[PDB]
Amino acid sequence: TLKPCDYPDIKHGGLYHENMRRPYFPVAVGKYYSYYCDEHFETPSGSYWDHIHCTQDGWSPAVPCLRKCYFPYLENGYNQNHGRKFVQGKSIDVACHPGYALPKAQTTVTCMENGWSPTPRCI
Amino acid sequence: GLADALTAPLDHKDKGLQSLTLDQSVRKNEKLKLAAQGAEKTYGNGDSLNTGKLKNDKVSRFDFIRQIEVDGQLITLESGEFQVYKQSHSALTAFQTEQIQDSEHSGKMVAKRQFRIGDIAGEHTSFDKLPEGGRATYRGTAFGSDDAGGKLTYTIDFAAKQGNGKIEHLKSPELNVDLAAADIKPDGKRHAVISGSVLYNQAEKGSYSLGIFGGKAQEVAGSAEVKTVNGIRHIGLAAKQELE
Repeated sequence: TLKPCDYPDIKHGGLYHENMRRPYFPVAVGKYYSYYCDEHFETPSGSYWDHIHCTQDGWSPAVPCLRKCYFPYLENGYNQNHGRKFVQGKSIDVACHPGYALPKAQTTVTCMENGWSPTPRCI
Repeated sequence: GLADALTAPLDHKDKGLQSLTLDQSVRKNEKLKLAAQGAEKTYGNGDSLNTGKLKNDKVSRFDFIRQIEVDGQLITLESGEFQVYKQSHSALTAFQTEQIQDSEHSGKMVAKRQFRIGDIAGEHTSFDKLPEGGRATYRGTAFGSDDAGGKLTYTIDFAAKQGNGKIEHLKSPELNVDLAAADIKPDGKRHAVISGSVLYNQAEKGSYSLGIFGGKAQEVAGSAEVKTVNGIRHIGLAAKQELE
């Protein structure tokens, strides 16, 4: 018998019912457990919780929790993207009012694991 | 006694379980707003829910809104019904999601129905203070989405330190499963717990976990997560043995 999966270390999240489940690892292929993501991350299901599965090739999804960035209101810019949600890795062309721009000569902002880089502001 | 759990302060002559700590029901920096019967309160990770006011061996229902503070502004992430099942030494919470935040716009809510078990708490029976003998049978309730009519039967053999049981009468046929024989084990704090697999028509269809509660291991409370053709569904579990 094989039990390849050990307690899943979930970045930006965790398992539900840790205390009850932790003593039963390692686990066999096919087992799964409900998990949550921290504030601002979501599961591939669009919820902030889902289930993670033990496979031959490890825990799946491989990346259980991804960052979601809210695009902020732009004081002196065009607000087509105000209130929009963007996923980690997403890049944006900030459209600034005439006479205004991103600081220090930037042109785009990216949703990073820790949030917008750099901060979308206009001036 | 809903509006009352929300506003009344712990009264000490209240039937237990008296107090439930919201840990899995609310994340580090989010707010959970509960409402019912002309009352309303906000929690609070680590915050205490006054269950003393609620009826035993039944499901208490509240309206809920989950929020986060983004730039001095609260944004709704999820809403629906918050369910609470209360026993004497244990209690659990559940969420019936009716709405979640839109995937593309924070400020838009979308219809989505989901059910999950939140907190499982109470007066944990110490592993090291279990009886060494006997077979305690437990009877109680199993509840899933839209169905708090399920019946739970569970049996613990304290000599063999194993447990095994059954779920019946839930409207959803795929939820009426066997809780296979499983080993009692010590917690990280040495609380008696149980985790095993779930069987439906002899096939492995998920897992289940139970805490043991009460000075005399009077009770059991936990959850099952079952694979259906639609597919994975949660079942709240709460049973107690009969006293004298």
